[PDB]
Amino acid sequence: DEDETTALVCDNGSGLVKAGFAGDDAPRAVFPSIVGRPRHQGVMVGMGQKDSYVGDEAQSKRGILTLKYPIEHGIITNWDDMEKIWHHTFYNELRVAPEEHPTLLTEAPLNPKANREKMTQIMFETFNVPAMYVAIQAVLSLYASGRTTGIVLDSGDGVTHNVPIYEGYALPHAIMRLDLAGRDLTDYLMKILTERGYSFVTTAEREIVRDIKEKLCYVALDFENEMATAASSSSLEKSYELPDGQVITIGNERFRCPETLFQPSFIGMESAGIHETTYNSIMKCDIDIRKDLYANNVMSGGTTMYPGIADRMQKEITALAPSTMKIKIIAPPERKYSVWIGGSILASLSTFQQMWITKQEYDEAGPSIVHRKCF
Amino acid sequence: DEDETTALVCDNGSGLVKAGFAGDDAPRAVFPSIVGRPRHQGVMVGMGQKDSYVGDEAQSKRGILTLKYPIEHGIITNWDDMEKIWHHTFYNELRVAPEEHPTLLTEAPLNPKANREKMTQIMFETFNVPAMYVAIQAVLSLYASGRTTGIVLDSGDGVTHNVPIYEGYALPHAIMRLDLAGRDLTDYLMKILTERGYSFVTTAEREIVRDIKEKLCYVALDFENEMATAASSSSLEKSYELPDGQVITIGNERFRCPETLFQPSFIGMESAGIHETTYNSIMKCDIDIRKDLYANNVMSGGTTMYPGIADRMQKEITALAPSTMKIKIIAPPERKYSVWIGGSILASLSTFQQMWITKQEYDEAGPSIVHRKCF
Amino acid sequence: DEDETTALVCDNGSGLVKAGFAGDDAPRAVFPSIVGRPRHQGVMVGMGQKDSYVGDEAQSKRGILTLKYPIEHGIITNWDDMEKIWHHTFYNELRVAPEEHPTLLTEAPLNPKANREKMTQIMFETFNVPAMYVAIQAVLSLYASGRTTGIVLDSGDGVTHNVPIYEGYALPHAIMRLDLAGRDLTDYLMKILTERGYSFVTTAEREIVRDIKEKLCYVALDFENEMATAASSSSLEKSYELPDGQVITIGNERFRCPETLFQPSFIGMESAGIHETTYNSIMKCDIDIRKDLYANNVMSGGTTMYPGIADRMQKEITALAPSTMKIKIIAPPERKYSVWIGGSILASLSTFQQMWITKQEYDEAGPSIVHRKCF
Amino acid sequence: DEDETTALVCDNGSGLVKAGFAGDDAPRAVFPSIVGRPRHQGVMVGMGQKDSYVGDEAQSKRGILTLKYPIEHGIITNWDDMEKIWHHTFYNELRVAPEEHPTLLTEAPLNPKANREKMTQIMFETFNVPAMYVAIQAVLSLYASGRTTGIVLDSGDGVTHNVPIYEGYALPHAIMRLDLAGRDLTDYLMKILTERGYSFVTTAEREIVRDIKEKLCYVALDFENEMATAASSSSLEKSYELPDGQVITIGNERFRCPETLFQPSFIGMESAGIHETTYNSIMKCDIDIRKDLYANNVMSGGTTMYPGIADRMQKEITALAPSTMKIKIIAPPERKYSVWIGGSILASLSTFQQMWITKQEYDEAGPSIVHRKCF
Amino acid sequence: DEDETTALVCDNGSGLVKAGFAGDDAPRAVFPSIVGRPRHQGVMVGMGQKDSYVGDEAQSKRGILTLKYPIEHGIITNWDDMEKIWHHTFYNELRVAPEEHPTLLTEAPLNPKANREKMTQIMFETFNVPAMYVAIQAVLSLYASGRTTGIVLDSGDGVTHNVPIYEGYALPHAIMRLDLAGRDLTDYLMKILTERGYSFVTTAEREIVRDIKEKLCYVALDFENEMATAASSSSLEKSYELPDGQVITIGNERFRCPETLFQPSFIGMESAGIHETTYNSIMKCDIDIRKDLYANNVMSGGTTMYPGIADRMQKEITALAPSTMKIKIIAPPERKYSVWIGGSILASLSTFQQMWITKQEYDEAGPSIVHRKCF
Ligand SMILES: Nc1ncnc2c1ncn2[C@@H]1O[C@H](COP(=O)(O)OP(=O)(O)O)[C@@H](O)[C@H]1O
Ligand SMILES: Nc1ncnc2c1ncn2[C@@H]1O[C@H](COP(=O)(O)OP(=O)(O)O)[C@@H](O)[C@H]1O
Ligand SMILES: Nc1ncnc2c1ncn2[C@@H]1O[C@H](COP(=O)(O)OP(=O)(O)O)[C@@H](O)[C@H]1O
Ligand SMILES: Nc1ncnc2c1ncn2[C@@H]1O[C@H](COP(=O)(O)OP(=O)(O)O)[C@@H](O)[C@H]1O
Ligand SMILES: Nc1ncnc2c1ncn2[C@@H]1O[C@H](COP(=O)(O)OP(=O)(O)O)[C@@H](O)[C@H]1O
Ligand SMILES: [Mg+2]
Ligand SMILES: [Mg+2]
Ligand SMILES: [Mg+2]
Ligand SMILES: [Mg+2]
Ligand SMILES: [Mg+2]
Repeated sequence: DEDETTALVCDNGSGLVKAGFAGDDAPRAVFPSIVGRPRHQGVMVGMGQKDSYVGDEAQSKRGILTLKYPIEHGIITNWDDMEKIWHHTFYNELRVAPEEHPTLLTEAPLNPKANREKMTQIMFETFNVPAMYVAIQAVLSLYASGRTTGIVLDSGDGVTHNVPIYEGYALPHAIMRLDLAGRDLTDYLMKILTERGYSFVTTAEREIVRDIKEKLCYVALDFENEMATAASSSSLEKSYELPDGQVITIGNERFRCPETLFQPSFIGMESAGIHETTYNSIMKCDIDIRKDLYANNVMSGGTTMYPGIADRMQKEITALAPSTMKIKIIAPPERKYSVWIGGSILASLSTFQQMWITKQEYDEAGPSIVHRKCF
Repeated sequence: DEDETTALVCDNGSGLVKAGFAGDDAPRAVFPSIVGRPRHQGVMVGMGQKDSYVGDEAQSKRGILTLKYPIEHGIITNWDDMEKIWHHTFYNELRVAPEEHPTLLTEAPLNPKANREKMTQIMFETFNVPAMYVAIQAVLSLYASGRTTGIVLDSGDGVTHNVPIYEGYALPHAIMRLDLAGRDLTDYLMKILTERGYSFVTTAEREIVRDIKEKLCYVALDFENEMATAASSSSLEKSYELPDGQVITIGNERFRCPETLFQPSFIGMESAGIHETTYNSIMKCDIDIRKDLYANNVMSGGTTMYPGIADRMQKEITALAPSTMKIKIIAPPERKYSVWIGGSILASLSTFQQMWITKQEYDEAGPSIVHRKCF
Repeated sequence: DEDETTALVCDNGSGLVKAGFAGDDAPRAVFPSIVGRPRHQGVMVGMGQKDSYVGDEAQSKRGILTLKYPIEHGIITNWDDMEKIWHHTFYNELRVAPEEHPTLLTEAPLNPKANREKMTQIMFETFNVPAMYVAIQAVLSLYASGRTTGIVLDSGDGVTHNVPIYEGYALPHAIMRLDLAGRDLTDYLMKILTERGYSFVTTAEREIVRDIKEKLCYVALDFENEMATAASSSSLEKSYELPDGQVITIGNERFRCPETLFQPSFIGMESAGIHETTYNSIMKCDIDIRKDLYANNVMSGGTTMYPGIADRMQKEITALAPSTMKIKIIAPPERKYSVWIGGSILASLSTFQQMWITKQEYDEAGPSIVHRKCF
Repeated sequence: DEDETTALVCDNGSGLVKAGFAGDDAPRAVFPSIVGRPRHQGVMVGMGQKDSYVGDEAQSKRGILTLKYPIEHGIITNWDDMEKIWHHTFYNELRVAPEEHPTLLTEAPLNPKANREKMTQIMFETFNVPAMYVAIQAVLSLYASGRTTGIVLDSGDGVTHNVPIYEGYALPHAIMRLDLAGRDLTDYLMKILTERGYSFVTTAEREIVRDIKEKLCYVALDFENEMATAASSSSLEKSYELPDGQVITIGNERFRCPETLFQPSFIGMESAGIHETTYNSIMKCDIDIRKDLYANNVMSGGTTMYPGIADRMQKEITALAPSTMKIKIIAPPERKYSVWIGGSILASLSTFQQMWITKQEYDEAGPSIVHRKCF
Repeated sequence: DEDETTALVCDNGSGLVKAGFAGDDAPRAVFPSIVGRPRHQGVMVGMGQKDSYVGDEAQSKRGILTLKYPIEHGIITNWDDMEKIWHHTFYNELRVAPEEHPTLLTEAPLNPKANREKMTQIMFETFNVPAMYVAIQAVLSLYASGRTTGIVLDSGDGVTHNVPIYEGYALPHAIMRLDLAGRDLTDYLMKILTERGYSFVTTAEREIVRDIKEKLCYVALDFENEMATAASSSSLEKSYELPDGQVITIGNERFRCPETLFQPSFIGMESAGIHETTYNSIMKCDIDIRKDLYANNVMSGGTTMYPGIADRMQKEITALAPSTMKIKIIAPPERKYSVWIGGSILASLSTFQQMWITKQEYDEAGPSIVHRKCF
């Protein structure tokens, strides 16, 4: 802390929560965010008569308690129950009071106005923040790696982004709030397993099936060929183990799951497509300036990690876009941390002290002000 | 038969088997499907030294022989032993060879892939089907009553469906394979009887307790009030008789049994709820097109018959769904026969001859093909 | 005999012996089985210096020689001395060698294992049986009258049975080896006579008092009333004559003697009761299947003949068992012959030739084998 | 007693009664529970003209008086006559009035509702309990040994349990009220002795044959091999002595008796099987959480003591359950006392004072309330 | 007498009569019971012209008057003539009127019903008994010596008993009315004397020969050896004197006479045997309870006194009965008085006043009532 407090940073992405102090490599503490209640009554009293919350222990005990995601698609529907997640985050992982160290809140772009004003009140009023700013998901990634120019994609468990940013300026013509996420992607996985005869349907049950994809999955550069080849032989079949109960085998569904990200045709919505999506945003920008963006494409966030993301993405973007154009995915191994890390850099980079807002100003001004001055 | 054979239809639901010829009102022969063996040895020889199978006679003699359901949750685990059920159905009830008259097989949606390919081989190879198609449970109901547009629910002894179908098209976003059934519902009944001091636990024993619910049961429009009122007085108590052994009385447990269908909270799983379930499927459809579905809701199948199913279902759907919306259950007195009857209409409706598959094509193509072209 | 020998059948019940050839109405020769020695020495030599055995002549000469029952409660304690009974039976009544014509042995169920294995050796080794099978008392009755389904009671001079048999199968949950018999019943008679001032105590003496009951006795539908009414007047008193010595009169003890069969309370053991006993066996059967047994109750054997057995048995079974249930005693006038006759039917009913066992197989296998394959 | 009374605990299992004060090692007084009347009249008057009850002295004098078990399968059919057992227990063994020291009642789970409400009235009204709670058999075991997590089996003389409990919570999906017990197991023993030629049939007679098994019996890890080996030689035969009358020898039936517990196939019911039974309960639990239960299996109660219970149980559970899974029986030498001891811990563990119920509350509320708040 | 009369007790065994007042050591007056008439006419008149009766004087004058035993085997055949015996007993030995002091009648168990009802009338009507009870021979012995538990044998001049009694209760399964007595035993003596050339045959003649056995006799532990040894030498021969007429010598027949009691093989009836008899009664009792009876065997009555009764009885009971069992004869030197003395104790032991019956009750009720309430 010293004479002047460090900059506390909190990710609050959608399902995964990242927290910590001023610009520091890797977040101080990471844990999934859930806060449900136990399914039914237990005979014992006073030994286990206490609620399981905020992942971690609650996360470990999946079977007894149903887990609920407080926020969907980067939108907080739960609100009040969610606040405890921050409550747990501040005391424990950080073990610091909200009023002392300034914290950077992170909010997904193009979401209801209410979420940002109300979020401020919860943190600002209940926690009397010493200094705070509602951050934008896509911008922070740029601060980290990828220099200061390019297009960033941060598909997550609830929300995905594709915002074009040139130099110190970013054009708002094609932000692209696609209704896709690793979470719902997981659901598709649950439905397809029926193919293998496995059935999963519950909050904890979903948790177990979730990650299976992380461990097992291929983007497949030529997709079409993959189904015809994988179906032909075991090759990519391999195996995985399901906790105690059984041993599951991820047939050729192992590579088809990732495609919905690329073309929701399988899921059922033709609204967007990753190779088709990244392209539209870049087109709705100055025709003269796109070269800097084509070669500055950087993928950071969830699903980005997915095995071979850059590979399929790379070939497709080239197909639709004109030749003689240099296109790169600049996908870093440290990706997925852009939101917290990049944000941390901005927070404790001094000379940027004025942008942060605190007590007094907000009290004299309407909740609209906190939302104002943000972009 | 004539110059060209009629269309033989076979339900093969899960526990109840329906069979017959081309689109004919009501199925030709109905009987429960079981095929277990006698519990122990009998001294007599040659007079009773023959196995009791395929319900009917086997069904009548419940005490001496344990009955097993060859398929659970619309999933065939037994496979080979089950085939005799069809064997008995073909010779006796229909008394027609499998090679001559074309038959429509019925299969529950979102089940293991293996069931459909393997089922084909058994019927296709062992019976050399002249023509056949693996049907879908939910679709056939629409063909019968309810016009050509709406949402159908066919809760059965093993599997339940809630698939939204608009016009000649159906959206696959929320089929809903709930893990509920009249059968397991029966088990709950067996456990609650302990309340009255009655104990039942065996295949035949379950059979007797099974149907008791059919004879005695109320959905209860306001449930909460029912326990408080029914417990207060005898009113709904009435009575029932148990074969020779005693006379049982279905206390206030008479109306509580049906609720688990509505809210498995009592059974112990919070995954689904009828009023909550039907709603989710409709929501996961085009926001603009839902009105046709709200007013075209039709319930056909087991448990649907349950006294007052439409009543409780009706009021609850209206509560969660927005006002000014017209919702109906279009529950027909002939329901439960949609699978066979509706199917029969499709089978012998001509101009649909090409969809049916037969010998030669399958032999030249992999078992995958029979599974293919189906949806 | 012809090219292939007929089926010789031997009852060997407990005190009464029945023998004969293949399924023939009524047994070839009947006589009580005893084989004791003369009480003391006679002066004459060579004219009467020969032992009196195997009833008949020995039976006629009761005073000079004490008679012993080789088997008690269907259990052979004497063993070796008993074999002569068969010896006499084979040569004389049947006048056929044991090695030629195949014979069916009869054994009481739930008795020591030794009796059946040892019995085989005596007949199998000493007599080299051409073919034989150790039969079960209760089963044979079913073959005769009573169809193929029901419960049979064969109370005898040593052993009684109550085995429930459904169709070609019989459940072993409640065979019921009650420790009751007409013989010991006789003893009760001897003790009660003291009431009338008559004293009997010896093997021959017991023989005379035995049968008296057969000639004089009433089951009494309302028992309680009988003692109060019979004591009031002579009515049922009537009379009987005792060979030469005196003329006895069977007071009201005439109807009380049969009750001990129904309730050994008088004899002194509360273990079983006929009305209470038949009921327990049926209850320990499938709850669903009991109706066939209630209406198929058939009494065959000793004491069954007793005057009015069906009458008292009839009303009582109805009292404890639930109403609306049809119960019958199906007591045939030819009863008591079920063991031999029914058995004879099974023996010479062909197509049942494989079950019979003979020389060679037993020699190569242990005595346990003869016991095995039996049930 | 002091200023505040200690916690009196009463087992009331089914045949064996345990009683005592607040959480104390081993129960204060143990004795079997029976309360029958003498078989017949004795000439002497005023010296022995007094009834023999509540085991102990009554138990010692088995021949003269028939003993009846007031409760079967954890179900009280006798009710009123049974109350004296508690009457004897309170005065004598404890020698304390029911109104002063609070007592914990023990009731078998999944039994008629009436037993728990009526039991309360008898103790609550007739004894005006200062404080009481109707306990659950399975839960208490957990409190003692086995930590706070696992699956417990407490097979007894009338009722058996297999309830899965995780942490301070227990799932009710598979409690498993198997219709098995040490008592009925004894009956099987009585029927098989006929093999050795020994006959037993009466309340006292049963008592003598009962315990014989305790003294002589083997679970047999490979069963099949045991019959083939034991029959081959005397080895396991050994010997036992029957009071005065004779000396019995427990042939190879010594190890077969325990199997019916494992597979009632011998008894005649295929409803359950120990290795098959423990498995089903664990399966009907969260798929993710079962590891804690597999390694936390603890057997406490009757028949559990049976020689080698853990051995056979151990290998079989491992066979059907998937590999790589750690399974233990955590069978303690002090087992069988879990019901009383574990219960005593809960009773006198303070901070659990509110759960106990007393006078006033029950009087103002219906008997349903005492049943309510229990689980 | 005082304000309330003492309890008069009358043995009336069979040949010997015992009489007296309330529980007093040793009977007040003892004398054999006979009442015959003089053989022929005497010339003298008025000096000896009076009948000789009721033993004593009549007994002294054996030659002139033939003596008749009014009762045989504990059965009164004479009836009317016998009453004078009581007539003489009441006036003379007791010198008290029958109406004043209450008296206890003694009756042998398992005798004709008539003897007990008719006996009541004679005493009750002719004597108007102030209070009376028909006692049982065997029970009274227990009251005296031998505690309250055991088996008693009271072989007498006409009747013998072997009734097992446990605690205040006695089981009726094997009372054992053996047809043996010291009297008939005497006859055997008369016949064997022919061996020595002595002839005796008349009522008085029998009296003289009777007692000779009392004075001279050995039970002989090894019997067989005794004939072989005694015949070898004079040893046991010794001598006796016959009144005036001659001096007889009891050769080796001295020890053989007692054996018939043990085995009537010599007399001619194989019905019973002392060592074999005591054993059967104990066996026909609860198998579990026999130990108390084996060690509580007590012999009281006639022939019991016989020299060495306990010796032979002791070794033999041990031979047939299983080892490790403690058996005793608890034969008291005061035995033979159990019937009167033991009875007297019961009579004047107060609190047992209700059992006694008197005038009024019997008059209003049938003679059957006096017989009723007795056991
Ligand atoms: N290495 C990985 N492989 C596959 N999927 C991943 C991987 N890492 C994260 N994910 C998925 O990314 C989603 C969350 O992404 P992310 O954007 O990083 O979190 P947040 O939005 O909370 O900041 C989840 O559905 C998760 O399963
Ligand atoms: N009229 C009825 N009332 C209550 N339950 C019924 C009724 N008819 C059928 N059921 C229940 O419905 C289930 C089988 O339903 P169904 O779907 O019609 O058969 P299937 O799946 O074999 O085609 C059973 O559990 C049965 O008990
Ligand atoms: N007609 C009858 N009336 C009374 N008792 C009879 C009659 N017939 C046979 N009994 C009795 O039945 C007993 C023998 O019965 P049974 O079973 O027929 O013979 P077994 O066991 O030798 O085959 C005897 O005690 C006999 O006295
Ligand atoms: N050590 C033992 N060996 C074999 N059986 C035993 C042993 N201990 C108890 N049993 C049996 O367990 C049964 C009673 O068990 P338990 O559950 O402990 O009593 P309760 O149900 O009354 O609490 C009886 O059938 C008894 O014979
Ligand atoms: N001391 C004795 N020695 C041998 N025999 C005796 C003795 N005392 C009595 N007896 C015989 O016992 C018989 C009468 O026995 P008891 O039972 O005592 O008399 P009661 O039946 O009249 O009561 C007579 O035959 C008598 O001779
Ligand atoms: Mg993110
Ligand atoms: Mg169906
Ligand atoms: Mg018979
Ligand atoms: Mg217990
Ligand atoms: Mg006497």
